[PDB]
Amino acid sequence: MKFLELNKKRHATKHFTDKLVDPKDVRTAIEIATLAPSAHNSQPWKFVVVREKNAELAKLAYGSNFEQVSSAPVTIALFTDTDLAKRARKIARVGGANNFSEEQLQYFMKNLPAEFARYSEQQVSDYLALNAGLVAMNLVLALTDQGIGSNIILGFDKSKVNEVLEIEDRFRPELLITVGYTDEKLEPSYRLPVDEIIEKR
Amino acid sequence: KFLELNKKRHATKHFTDKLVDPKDVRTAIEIATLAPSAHNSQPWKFVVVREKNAELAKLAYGSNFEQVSSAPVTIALFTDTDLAKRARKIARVGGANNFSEEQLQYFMKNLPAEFARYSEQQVSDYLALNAGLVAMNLVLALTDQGIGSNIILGFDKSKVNEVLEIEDRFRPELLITVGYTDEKLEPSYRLPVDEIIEKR
Ligand SMILES: Cc1cc2nc3c(=O)[nH]c(=O)nc-3n(C[C@H](O)[C@H](O)[C@H](O)COP(=O)(O)O)c2cc1C
Ligand SMILES: Cc1cc2nc3c(=O)[nH]c(=O)nc-3n(C[C@H](O)[C@H](O)[C@H](O)COP(=O)(O)O)c2cc1C
Repeated sequence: MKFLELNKKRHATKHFTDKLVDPKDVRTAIEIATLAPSAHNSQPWKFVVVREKNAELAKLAYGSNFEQVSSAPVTIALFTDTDLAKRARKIARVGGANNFSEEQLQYFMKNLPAEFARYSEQQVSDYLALNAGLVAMNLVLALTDQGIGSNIILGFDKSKVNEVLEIEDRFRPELLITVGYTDEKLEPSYRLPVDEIIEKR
Repeated sequence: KFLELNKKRHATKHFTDKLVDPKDVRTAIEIATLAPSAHNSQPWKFVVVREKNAELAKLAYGSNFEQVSSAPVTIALFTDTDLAKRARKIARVGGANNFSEEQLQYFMKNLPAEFARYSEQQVSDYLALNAGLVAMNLVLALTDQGIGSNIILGFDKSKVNEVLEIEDRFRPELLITVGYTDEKLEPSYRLPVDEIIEKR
């Protein structure tokens, strides 16, 4: 019904008008987006709202991503926390006894980190990438709900992003999300027929 | 009213006996896959488990065992580890009816070439992220239909293909239990927004 309607108006936006994007709207969209579930409720994410370093950042984008990042009034660099033990502890420290029982606090302070310590490098890397996908989706929908266009960009030079945006190396860049109002009518892109991608077991 | 939809999505762990209509599951999946994906590669497979649940449940760790046993449906979400094959599938199925000359060549030639250059980790991260995008959309789609869900990462990935009889080309990403909920759930904790935002 109404969620279908939201989805039909989300498009990959590549050309933006000059209309200003209100930081109150960006903050709201991000606050809705983080209601997203995450494995362990680890919420291992950091949103870097770029309004000043856009031209610099754009030099890291490949092909036509260069023009998208240069023009977009806002780009949100989505980072994930590669120190999953510190991320669990952060949740315990910030939430505290006002949000958590003693059992829950021990879990985030000690149990969970002990679990994370036994993850392979691929397990960690997949975990962060997956949780970034969950929240990135919620974010673009939240923007769309406010009438704001966006595009998720993976074609950029991840190795320079921390340096350019002055973010601790503990955080790795996952995605750039350009944010702005759209200067062109767009058509829905192709999706496989649903019965093509469903299996019954 | 997206804020409101989000506020009614919860991690649901105990379900009522109300049946889950296969039509609703199909519809939620159809909406979910409106999700964007990198390159529009849409590298997903949704395995709707209605008959093999008890056996699937043995692969799920700790408290997840009971969720997978109890849920009237679990959707096992797989990604396509053969991305060149996925690109060419899109081109085959979509065809001339959906794609221009240039678009067809992009999916049959250019895209598989790009995929060939990715490291093993890059490929793993690509499938994981795309799974997260669509899993989020599925879970909201279900919510919008009054249906509860929980995403489960705590399961034995090495045995899911054998148990569910799914070709090894596809790798299990997540189990998503689906059913109507039997308890008042309160929202779980989220960090204050100004704690997860930097300005640059
Ligand atoms: C990727 C992911 C993996 C999850 N894995 C499990 C799990 O294995 N066992 C479980 O009981 N819940 C699992 N969940 C549920 C989370 O604990 C839950 O979504 C989180 O605590 C946030 O609370 P909320 O969903 O009510 O907002 C998982 C959720 C996500 C998104
Ligand atoms: C994970 C992901 C990565 C993407 N990377 C790029 C990119 O590198 N460059 C670009 O121009 N668009 C990028 N996009 C846009 C995709 O091409 C687009 O989302 C996809 O074709 C689906 O189209 P739609 O969102 O309009 O439905 C990306 C989208 C996703 C979700």
